[PDB]
Amino acid sequence: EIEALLEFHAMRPEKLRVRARHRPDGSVNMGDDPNFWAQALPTRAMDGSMQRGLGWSRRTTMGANGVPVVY
Amino acid sequence: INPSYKWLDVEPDIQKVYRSRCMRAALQARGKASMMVAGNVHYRAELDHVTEPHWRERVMRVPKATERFQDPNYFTRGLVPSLRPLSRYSYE
Amino acid sequence: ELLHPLPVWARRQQWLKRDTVEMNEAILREPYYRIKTFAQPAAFVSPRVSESAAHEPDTQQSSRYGVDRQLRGPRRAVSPERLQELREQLQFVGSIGPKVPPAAGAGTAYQDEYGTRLRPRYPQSWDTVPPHQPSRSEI
Amino acid sequence: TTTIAAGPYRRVGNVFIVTCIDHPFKFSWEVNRMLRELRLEFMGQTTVVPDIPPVRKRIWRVRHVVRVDQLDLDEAKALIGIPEHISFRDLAGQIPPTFGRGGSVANPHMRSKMNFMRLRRMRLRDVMHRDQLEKRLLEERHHALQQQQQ
Amino acid sequence: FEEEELLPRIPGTPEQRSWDPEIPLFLEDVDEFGRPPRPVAG
Amino acid sequence: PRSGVEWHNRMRNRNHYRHWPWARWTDDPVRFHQDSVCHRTVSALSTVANNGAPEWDYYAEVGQAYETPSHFPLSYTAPFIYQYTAQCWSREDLQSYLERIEQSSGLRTIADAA
Amino acid sequence: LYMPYTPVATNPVVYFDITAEGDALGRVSVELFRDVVPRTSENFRSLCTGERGYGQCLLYYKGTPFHRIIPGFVMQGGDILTKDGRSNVSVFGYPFPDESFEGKAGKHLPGTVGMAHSGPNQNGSQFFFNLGRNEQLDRKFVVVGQVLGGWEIVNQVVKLCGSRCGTPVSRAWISDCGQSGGYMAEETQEALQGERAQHVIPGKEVLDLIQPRY
Amino acid sequence: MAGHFNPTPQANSLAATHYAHTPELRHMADGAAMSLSGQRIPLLKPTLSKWSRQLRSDIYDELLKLPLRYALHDFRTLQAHIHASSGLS
Amino acid sequence: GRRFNLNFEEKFVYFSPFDYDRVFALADQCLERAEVFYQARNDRAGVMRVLQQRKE
Amino acid sequence: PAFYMRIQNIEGDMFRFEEELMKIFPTKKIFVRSHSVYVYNVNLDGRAVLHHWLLGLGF
Amino acid sequence: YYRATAELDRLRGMLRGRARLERKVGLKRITFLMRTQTRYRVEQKAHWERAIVRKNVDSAAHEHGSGWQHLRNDLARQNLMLLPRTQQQLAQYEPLAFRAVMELCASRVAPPPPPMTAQVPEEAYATRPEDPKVAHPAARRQLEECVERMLCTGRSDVLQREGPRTTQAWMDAWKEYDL
Amino acid sequence: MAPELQLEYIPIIFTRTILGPQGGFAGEERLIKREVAQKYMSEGNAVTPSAEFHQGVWCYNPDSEQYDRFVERNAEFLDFAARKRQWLDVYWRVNTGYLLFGRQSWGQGWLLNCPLRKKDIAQKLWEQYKVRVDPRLIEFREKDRRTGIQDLGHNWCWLYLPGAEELAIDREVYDNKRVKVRMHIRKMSSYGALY
RNA sequence: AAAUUAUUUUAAUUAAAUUAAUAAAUAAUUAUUAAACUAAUUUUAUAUUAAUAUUAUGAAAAAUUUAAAAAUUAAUUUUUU
Repeated sequence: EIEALLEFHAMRPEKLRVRARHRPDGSVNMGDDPNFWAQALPTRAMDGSMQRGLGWSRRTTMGANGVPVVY
Repeated sequence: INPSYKWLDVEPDIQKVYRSRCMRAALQARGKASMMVAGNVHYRAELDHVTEPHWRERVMRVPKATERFQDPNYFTRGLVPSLRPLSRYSYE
Repeated sequence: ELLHPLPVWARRQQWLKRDTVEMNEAILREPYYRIKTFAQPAAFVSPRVSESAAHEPDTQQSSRYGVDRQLRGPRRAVSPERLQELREQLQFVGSIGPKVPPAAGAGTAYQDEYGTRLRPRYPQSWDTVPPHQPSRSEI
Repeated sequence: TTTIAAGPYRRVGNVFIVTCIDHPFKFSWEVNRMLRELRLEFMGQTTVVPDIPPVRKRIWRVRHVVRVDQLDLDEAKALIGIPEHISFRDLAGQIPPTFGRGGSVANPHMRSKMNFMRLRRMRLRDVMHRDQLEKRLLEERHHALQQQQQ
Repeated sequence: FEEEELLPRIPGTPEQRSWDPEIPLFLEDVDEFGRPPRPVAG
Repeated sequence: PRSGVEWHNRMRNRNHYRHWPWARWTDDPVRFHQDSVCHRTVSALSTVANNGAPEWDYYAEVGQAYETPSHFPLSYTAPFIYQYTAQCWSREDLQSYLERIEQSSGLRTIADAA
Repeated sequence: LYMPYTPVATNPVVYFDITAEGDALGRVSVELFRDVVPRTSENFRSLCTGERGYGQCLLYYKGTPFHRIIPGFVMQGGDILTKDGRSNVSVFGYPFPDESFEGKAGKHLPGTVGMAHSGPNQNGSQFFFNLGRNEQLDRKFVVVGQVLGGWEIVNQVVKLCGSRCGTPVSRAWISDCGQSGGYMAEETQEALQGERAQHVIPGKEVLDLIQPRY
Repeated sequence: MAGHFNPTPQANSLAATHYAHTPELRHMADGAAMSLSGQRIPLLKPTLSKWSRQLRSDIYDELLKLPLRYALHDFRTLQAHIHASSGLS
Repeated sequence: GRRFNLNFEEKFVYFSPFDYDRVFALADQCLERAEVFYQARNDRAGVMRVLQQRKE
Repeated sequence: PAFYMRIQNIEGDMFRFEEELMKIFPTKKIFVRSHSVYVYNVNLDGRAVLHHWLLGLGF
Repeated sequence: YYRATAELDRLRGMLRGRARLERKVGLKRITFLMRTQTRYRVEQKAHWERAIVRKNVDSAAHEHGSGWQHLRNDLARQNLMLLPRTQQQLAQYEPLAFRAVMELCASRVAPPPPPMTAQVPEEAYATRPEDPKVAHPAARRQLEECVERMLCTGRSDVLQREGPRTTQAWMDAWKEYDL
Repeated sequence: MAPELQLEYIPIIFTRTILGPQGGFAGEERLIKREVAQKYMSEGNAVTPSAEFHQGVWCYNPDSEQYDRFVERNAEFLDFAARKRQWLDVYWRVNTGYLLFGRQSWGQGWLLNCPLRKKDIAQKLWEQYKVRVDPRLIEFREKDRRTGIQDLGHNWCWLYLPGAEELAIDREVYDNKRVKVRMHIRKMSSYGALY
């Protein structure tokens, strides 16, 4: 946890602000919900269509430290 | 007591209920589940009464102002763990 | 608008309606199954309780005597042990999986003779219609 | 013979033959929903649904629309000439699962991409065929070459 | 379904059985109308 | 009553309730889908000991129709205990445990063991 | 009763938790001959750990019943879509063809799993645990592995639940499957750790005893 | 909140062997094995770009698994990314 | 096909030559049997001129 | 946000090329044209799958 | 909006006065008189036209003391299956044959039985001990019931013998190709 | 107990014999609504079940008009106050209830085209009120003995509650042997109407 | 306000809420283009979405509900190639 306190507190705020119309999961964050104005994981619109359709493994999703990326 | 006053319970474990529902609804499919379950909507009226048969009297009982404020010396002598004088209403 | 009365024939043919529904829900409260015995006949008369006004008894010129000809007749698979005596003879020709060829006397398999994609040249005609486009059954 | 018959007791289900006697377009959106789950839309349509429990409700809600008929399974194994020993969970284990209008996927697009790939696994079935001819000729062209030097 | 006992023994879906009073209640170890005719009927 | 547009946006997976039950089943906040039965045991012979521990009540919250009257012997609560402890002891193994209890101890009946 | 095999190092060792008649039998730890059939031994490995998610269906052996058991010959299972045993899919999305019969994969031995197929070049998910030396299955069905743990478990499933016609006399299925070693053993564990599960199936109080994810 | 004081049922015996019901948290949660598994920013694997040609093994299996004619080079020999002074560049 | 995202299987209408051509199927099957007759006879010069014939 | 790929610089028989994409993407609509090979519904992760293949093929 | 003029432009030749001369009134007339025919014809002509045919056969069944009320139901009793458009051809051009159908229904002759559903040949309940050379008892059951029916249809040259032709050797016509 | 959460109904031992549905009779224990019961414990018709009253209670006779009649509640009376309650619970349930319908009525005479059966009243008794009876007891009026109910709007018909003579039950119900079940036939189109 | 030019076709539907010195703007609908198969069941049955385009405030016969209504209003299933 101590390592996460820093990796979250040494991020320039702009890396946290709401940064795209589609939240990293795929929903469309409209206005009026102050909780969802914070987009920690950065979205990637043009990436990830191989997963969940071609039988590509969940092993590919994950990053180098093991935690999955979302698409 | 009064079916007009409701609470919202969130029980944190989602597997604790899912892995029972998937049974409770797999048992009652084979006709092997009993309908006197606590969670049955129409049984709760009788369920309480099988276990606590005089619960009406446990909430209807009016407390004398003596016992509602148990002897403050019993608090210094430590007999009663901590006096709560305002918590007087039985919300069951 | 509803001005002149419903003609009588309509009300009468609508009293047959509620007496259709009153005959559906008689079917939709039957037991989900029927505890039956192997040895006994299949349905010796054994209908539902539908002997309110029983008809078509004539055993011919009766609609059901293509079926109850065989139900009332003595049941051949007369025991659960007799079933395996009968169920151990049937094969499955096309099912997915492996087999044991020499189980027969001298038969030499077909699908390993004309390949898997080729089908026998069925004579196409009006009465005889064989399966068409066989390469669409592979899912 | 005045005796409860004695023997190993098999139980036989029932199979409902359902028809449609009233038009569907007069009824609600829920009653039309049940008829849809009985493969019934037009008047005079007819289907053969099982007597399993959640079908018994669907048929019940629309009793005023359909005309049911019940068949014990032995009274079905004879309606189509069937040997008594052959069950039905081996007869169905023979028909392919891709019968006419294979699946009912959640919307006519997902239908049209369930029929698409079905028309692809045909293309791939000939293409996995056409290279399996090459991969065997290639593995031989290797051995002809390899054993050439010996 | 009959193989995994999944077919219920009580005939008629839950909602249906509340609708029609001819499917008798499927009480087992009690009498339908409360107390049994303790009084001799005859 | 489920009126309102947001119930239209979230029953159907509309704009940002696009994966609406944001916590559906198949997530456990507590035990993260790993069985809580310690396999790291002092002696390898006794690793099979912890198998079959109750993770919750298993019996009351389900509400099965135990038609066993409370005066039966213990050996007639085995068909219930098993359905939650298979993968731990074969059914015919319980009937070796749920008999040594009846033989050795002074307990015989379901009412006694309660 | 005895069971030899061909022991190998650094291969996936995959286990089923076979259940029959509501009596959990145990755990049948297969090994997968990766060194010879790298394309097939992966398809099996992927369907036994729920790794590869949705293709045409829930690509996962957990729950699916042994639709075809023949006493003394084979113990077939799989057929993930329409579990009553008439389909064949791969994690790839199409029924791929068999790789090799050269050796160690074209020898159906009395303790060895082979990936059954409809037509020669159409391998899929349906396997079978060979129960005897079948010299007419050599060169045709590709051996994918071998049974390390619990031969008496499978030699029972064939007794209780097997009939000459092939269709089972009772119920039997795969109450659980997973990977217990080999290559990508832990690298699959990170693919399955966390709150939200990969696949959604009835609680393990159901699949284990009562019903086989029909 | 007031915590957990006014201690547990206040009974004692040799038996004392029937209860866990850790407060949910002290059961894989407050044994903080991996809850950051969901709440930690990912470190993405090598990314193929238009300019940066960083290969990845995780994708290369999804080709090495395929039933493809025209086989592919083995991964290690497909790598541009690994004795004067322990070998020069 | 004039549609793309619904009723679009009509752009990928495929009919296997093993259905709409029977003289081709046989020709593929004769040579396949000619592959196994040389497989037993061990005529590797022949199994090629079977395969290199069949693929063409 | 619905993407397609385009394989523009190929010569040879695209069909024996496109018949090797099908085995990769058994679910993406692939069309062949004179110069290119369009494969639909495949975004910048599919772009990454190709080059890990066009390197494996040795090009 | 396309009025199919060149499809009507030459067909005003059979309209009456003002319609033929001018065009925008000629079309308007015919593209209505045409637009009502093909609406009269789909939904209205039958349930009129098929009532002349019913009024004919009726009053031609009426001559023989029966009604349409009784004939329409006494035909389907005898499984006789003559569409009313045909009974009207018989009512007129073949009166005797029609009254033959009339006198049949009034007769108390047993109508034909409903067709029997398919039956289970009892050889399915024996297990042939599989010998290579002997046929299954259920095939030589089916065959004999398919060859006796092939000799049933049409006067042919096939082993032409009076009445019933030769069978017990017709079932074994494969040996005639044997060496 | 709180001023907000009050018992919606409370236990009560009746001393008098009240006619109304919430009413009881001599000596039975009943959970009647709180507001009603609270103006009984002041009125004297009822007393909360102290352990003393659970054996006997001095009920009331209109003869001398005072609380003299001692009605001791042994196990035998508790088999009498059950059958006498279970009886007049069917009474006060069908008499209080107003069982609705939805029917089709094409035509002018406001005539239900498929008129009602005594089957179709016991069916709407068990459906809505769960009152399970014999449809042989339901006597229709004179206007609807011929053709069934047959007409929209408010119809009523008599239900005969036979077994009320050994319960000593009169003057505490409006009619010892009958009860007016009160139909109503709310015509509806094929959308919501049956039959 | 009046018009807006090319038949033989090949996927369906209505909606009714925030606001208006009272309707060019928003939802919701419809539309164009495109999408991915999360437990629930039959071996049933399922138009769910994204992206853009969008000069709209009032729902037959019922079932009832406001109102002197003397209909309007709420209502909600229709709404023909």
